Amino acid sequence: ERAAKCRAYAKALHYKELEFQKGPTPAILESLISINNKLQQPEAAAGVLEYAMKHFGELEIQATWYEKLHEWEDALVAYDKKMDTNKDDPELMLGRMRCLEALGEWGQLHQQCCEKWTLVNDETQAKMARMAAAAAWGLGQWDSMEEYTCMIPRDTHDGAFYRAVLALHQDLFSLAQQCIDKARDLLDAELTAMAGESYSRAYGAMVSCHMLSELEEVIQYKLVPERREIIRQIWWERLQGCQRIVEDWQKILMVRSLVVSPHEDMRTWLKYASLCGKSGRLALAHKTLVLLLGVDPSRQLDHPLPTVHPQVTYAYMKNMWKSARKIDAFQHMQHFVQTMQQQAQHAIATEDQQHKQELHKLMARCFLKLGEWQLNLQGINESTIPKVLQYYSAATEHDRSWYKAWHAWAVMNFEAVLHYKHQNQARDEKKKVTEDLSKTLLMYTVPAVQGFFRSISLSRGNNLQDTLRVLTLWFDYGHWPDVNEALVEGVKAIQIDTWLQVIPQLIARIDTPRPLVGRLIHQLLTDIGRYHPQALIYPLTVASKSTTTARHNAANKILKNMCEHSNTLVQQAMMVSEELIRVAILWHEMWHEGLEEASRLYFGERNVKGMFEVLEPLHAMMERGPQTLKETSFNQAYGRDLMEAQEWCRKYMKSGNVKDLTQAWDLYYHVFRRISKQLPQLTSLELQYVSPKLLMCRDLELAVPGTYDPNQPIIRIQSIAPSLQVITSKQRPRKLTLMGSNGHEFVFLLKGHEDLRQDERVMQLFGLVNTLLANDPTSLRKNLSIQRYAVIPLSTNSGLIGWVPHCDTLHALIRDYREKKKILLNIEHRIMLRMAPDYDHLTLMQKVEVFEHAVNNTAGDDLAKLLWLKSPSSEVWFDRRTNYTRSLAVMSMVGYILGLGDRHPSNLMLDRLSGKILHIDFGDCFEVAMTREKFPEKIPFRLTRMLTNAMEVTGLDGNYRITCHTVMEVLREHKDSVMAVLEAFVYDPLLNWRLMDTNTALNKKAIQIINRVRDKLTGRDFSHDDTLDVPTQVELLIKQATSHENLCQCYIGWCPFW
Amino acid sequence: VGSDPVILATAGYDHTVRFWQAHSGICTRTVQHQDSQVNALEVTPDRSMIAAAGYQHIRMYDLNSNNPNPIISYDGVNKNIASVGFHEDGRWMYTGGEDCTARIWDLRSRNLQCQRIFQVNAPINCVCLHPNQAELIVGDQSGAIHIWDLKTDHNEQLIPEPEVSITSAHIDPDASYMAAVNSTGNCYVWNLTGGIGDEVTQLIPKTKIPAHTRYALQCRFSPDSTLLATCSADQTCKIWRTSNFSLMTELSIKSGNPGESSRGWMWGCAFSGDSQYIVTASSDNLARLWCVETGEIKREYGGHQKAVVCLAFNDSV
Repeated sequence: ERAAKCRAYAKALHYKELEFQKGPTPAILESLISINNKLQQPEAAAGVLEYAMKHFGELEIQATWYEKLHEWEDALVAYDKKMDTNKDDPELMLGRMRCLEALGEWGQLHQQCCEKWTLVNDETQAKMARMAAAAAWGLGQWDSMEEYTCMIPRDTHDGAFYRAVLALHQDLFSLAQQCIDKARDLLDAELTAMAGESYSRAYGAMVSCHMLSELEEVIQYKLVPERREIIRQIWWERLQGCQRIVEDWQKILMVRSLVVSPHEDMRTWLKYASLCGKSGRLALAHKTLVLLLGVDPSRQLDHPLPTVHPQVTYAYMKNMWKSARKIDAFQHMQHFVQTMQQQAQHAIATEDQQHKQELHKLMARCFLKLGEWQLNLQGINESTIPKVLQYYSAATEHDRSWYKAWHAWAVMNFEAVLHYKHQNQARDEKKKVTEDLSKTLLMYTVPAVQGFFRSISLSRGNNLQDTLRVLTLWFDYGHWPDVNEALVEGVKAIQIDTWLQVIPQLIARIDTPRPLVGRLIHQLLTDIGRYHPQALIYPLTVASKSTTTARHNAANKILKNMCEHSNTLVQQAMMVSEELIRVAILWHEMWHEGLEEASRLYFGERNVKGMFEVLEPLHAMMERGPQTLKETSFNQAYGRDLMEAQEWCRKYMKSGNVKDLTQAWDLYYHVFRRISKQLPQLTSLELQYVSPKLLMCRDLELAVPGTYDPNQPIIRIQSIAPSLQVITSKQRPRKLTLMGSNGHEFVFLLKGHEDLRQDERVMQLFGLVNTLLANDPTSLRKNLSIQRYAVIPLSTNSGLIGWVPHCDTLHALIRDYREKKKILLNIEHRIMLRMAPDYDHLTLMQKVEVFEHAVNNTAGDDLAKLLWLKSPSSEVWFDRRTNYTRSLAVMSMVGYILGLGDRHPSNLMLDRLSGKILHIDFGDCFEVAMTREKFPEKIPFRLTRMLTNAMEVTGLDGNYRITCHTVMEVLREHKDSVMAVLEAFVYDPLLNWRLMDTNTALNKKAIQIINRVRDKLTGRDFSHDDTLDVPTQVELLIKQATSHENLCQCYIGWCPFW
Repeated sequence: VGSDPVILATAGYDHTVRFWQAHSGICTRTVQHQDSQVNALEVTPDRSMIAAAGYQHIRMYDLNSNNPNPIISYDGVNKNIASVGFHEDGRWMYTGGEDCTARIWDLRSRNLQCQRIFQVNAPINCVCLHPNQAELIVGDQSGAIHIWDLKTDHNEQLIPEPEVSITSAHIDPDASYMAAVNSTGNCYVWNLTGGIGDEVTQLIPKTKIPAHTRYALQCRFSPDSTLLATCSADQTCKIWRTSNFSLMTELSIKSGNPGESSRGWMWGCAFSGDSQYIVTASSDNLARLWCVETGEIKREYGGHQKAVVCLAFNDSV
């Protein structure tokens, strides 16, 4: 019954939205926030009001807009401005007051009511009473309250509520008990009207129902002497648990204030004041603490703070810091700690060993703040470094088992190392210089290593950053005896689990030329071999076949060692990966690319020595002979010609005649044409012809690729499906499908000539970003996540990609719609070329015209429209859309930080059941797409028109922008984690190749990229000199993503008009 | 086709440069301009040839000899050439490139490269030469206007509205006013300080006209100095008077039906000698002759299959 209730709204909204499409009136705009509210979708409705502001300043007192936005502090100082210019206006006065009640400014709300009482007409007076009652309640003026409560009718739920509160002050129980049950039904029947306040009083009825159950808990407290601890516990649990905003919680505590004073209840009121501080209502947070101190608004401003309650003072200090007065805050802290250690050492009689411990914990927190603040005021330099480290190590002592404490100490040492390094690079731009530096770096390196180790063991599960840092120090400096010792020590101490997280980063250094670092890497990998070998066999197998010799040597040494306990798993992994590389690119496809290349080098470039280097591995490949039926059937129809083509090539080698070499090419092009004709005649592959060894595979102990994790039972490769569908790209991926030992099937894209190492580390980054979103409460509340897939490299060319189910590319969905609707698929393109045959060569101005022409003669609604017709009902349509908007904004922001280029309509897809978005292909990363020569990107992410359309109407103001902020806020907070991960691949020795392609040392280049990322994560990504806060930077980006001047410049294939 | 007292020339995306006889609407001749759209057209002061600024070239076709193809090409610059401008003594030609250079070309010499280069930061949308022949006003995409002193090689720069691309700039024959027009749609007007004999040339700002809401594409002063015409993406040419900077006449090509797509942008205008008439370049494939006082459409020039982005107009004795 309630299930079918939202369906009606969801369907009504769809048409109501399409009505806004027809003509945006205030008539639709009003009847759209309302339906969005009943649909319990608050942030999407918030966007409707944003549009209402930005187009219709027509229900505008600027203070009514600030009121509707719940921006009470702006609305108050706007209602001041409007009032002192005009007269007394009984409308503005109530407006002015509503701000003061939602600010919880009872001091003035009671004042301003009594300051104007002849000017209260019987309309104005009726509203007046309700607010001046809570104002009196907030000031414990029960005389004033009762006089105002005698003014509010018993018919209003509000009236009946304030009677319940007044009887409870006066200890009348059965009176108040009735008043509650009557205030319920006068609100039960109230919300049936639904027209007064449809959500801010429906969520605010949950305020009242909470308050009315809490008032029934208060009636229990003042009447049952044994439910003291029990009620207080449910009061405390549903406080760390319960999330209700500042304003609501003023009221919630006011109920409890009847029964418990703040002094008996410090942990509650501090947590409350913590939240007022966290949300940014500082002057309110202050007033709470002031009350708890039993002294001090900052009034005796020159005096010491009172130690009286050490816990309260500490909060006050960080409030003061969070205010403006932060030199002051730093000073009061330095002194507070000095007091605390003396109140420990000397005042400890041995009986107080709980009080010693909690006090020692407080100090650790103070010591951390001191270090944090010192850096904020002074930065990192010669004078601050030893002082902060002192504060940090102090914190280390007082709470030996605190992650934060150990982390901060580690980081400070690490940044001390960096400070001196970066100082020395600065020195060299302009003997004893190195020797002092050696001792300086070592001084801070060993501690940093130790710190990061103790912090790693204090995390466990969440420590990617700390782990990666340990590797930075290891790979950078771990060949100095002292540093090495610390590492060996640490490696022993830390659980082995840790390193799995970091396996690709380690393997990347298998071949380290430094001997001391090499040893420990091999040592470690061997031990990660012993326990959970699954996590190593695929990557080690990749490494063991490597043109770079020292890589493959050292890989095999580990696999040798792994055989002595896991032999037939190693053997299986060896074989399965061999056969997959064979299947990835068949013998003829290898010959195809190798003859494009050799014809470019010889004919198109005049290079026989290059040409010879291309063909020689291919001829030598076949010199081993056919191994599969498909290898023979090739070798049959072509082999004869090729062996003889090589013959003529080697006749030239000793003669030099072009006529010896043209007879070779005459043979080469025979097979080349022949291959090309047969190429789109591979739409399927059969495992019995292509790799028999794989068909044969039954019940292996090798895990299904990238399914191993230690928490969960091993899914092994039970059997491989005998047929591989070949997707017809220019790369031609095979659709490989394995049966798991668990029952379920597992589908992969087996890819030839596609370096998947990049996508691998990118998938890693999403992992972390996923963690941080699961961890930030708001982000969890909204289910913000990245859809990721398995990435299993197999060599430089090849590798497997997890096939995500139920997804179709943007392109596919549009193709299908346009054909179904008999629209020519490529209509904008054809429109554009008809108008301007030279489109790509036009001035920006000229381009914009043609772009605009195309857009204005085509429907932008395709994606929106298809997503509607797809859905089996309207409430499923709605959720899918909520999901869509959210998931797209997640990847907008993350994508932007990563610098993820090339987001054309085949490179993002949509899961047709949830509506969530998926990015594939992480080739173009960092600014790469934008820095290129021909068709550079101007876009920070695709916020293309059909995407926008497919949102709600008011989309960009709604969920999209709000989600954008949230994601970005998470990113900026956790910048260090994100930077650790990126730095890991930017400085990865094997992956530096992506940024020398700006041509069509790298040390220098790498630095740039990372700066660019740091910039983005601090809002210094537009102006060097301004530091933009989140909502500003997001707004700049949406602006940028959306600029026609930008979009018209995109390579046509990217489809700027989609 | 140069022997005729009036020269009216039209180019755009259809790979032709067409010459019209102004008083009839009949097309005199067409000239093949393949492989690019034409960005700008200017007839040389001495009416000997017309220049076609395009993509990575300036091509120059003869007006005196009827029928051949280009006399002079200029190559080897990259990205578009947006503005052409000529010096009166016919030897110097000026260009503005997307390649962020103002280029002075020796027309009476054979080098395929140019005499001087002034490099700025953004692409240059327009170049025009102060009547005193000693200064090049250069307007770029960053929103800067550079006064290039062709004598000192000193540059001076000026930003009316920051971060917004300035699109065209012009300067009245008498040299009392300079106009610049930007992608916001504003028209900025400056007064000019006649310290010309000793080289000063100050600009003292007079007005910002909110000429349009869409991109302003060109501005031009009547030879009279009575009027300032303004062309826009809003499908309009707005003729402003220099006494009030009030609107006098509006020429438009709007649909007169709110559901018709924008039927073409107003890319260019040239006034007649007497300042009685104005010519109009449009994306609807037509050049138009208007009466300036009435806003009546006196003639329509209809030959091009694709859009028109250019005019050149000429009355000289």
